[PDB]
Amino acid sequence: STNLVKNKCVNFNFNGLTGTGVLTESNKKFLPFQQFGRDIADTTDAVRD
Amino acid sequence: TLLALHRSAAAYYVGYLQPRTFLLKYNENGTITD
Repeated sequence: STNLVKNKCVNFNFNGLTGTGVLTESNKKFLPFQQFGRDIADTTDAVRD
Repeated sequence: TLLALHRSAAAYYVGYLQPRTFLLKYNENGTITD
């Protein structure tokens, strides 16, 4: 692993989930049973590290 | 079902589940409301 950086366009391997983008702080509410998120049509919209 | 029947008569409901399709609604907090 490495260290994570926010609000800069990076590439990320979150537990085998490979994607690209800008990470920032989310006002959404994950319940503890949740593992990750998606919003519409299998695009991971939020992730808890 | 297992009871802690004290040495001295309890109510519950059981239904059987069936395969079919559903439409579920989520609110803001990621939970089910309808």
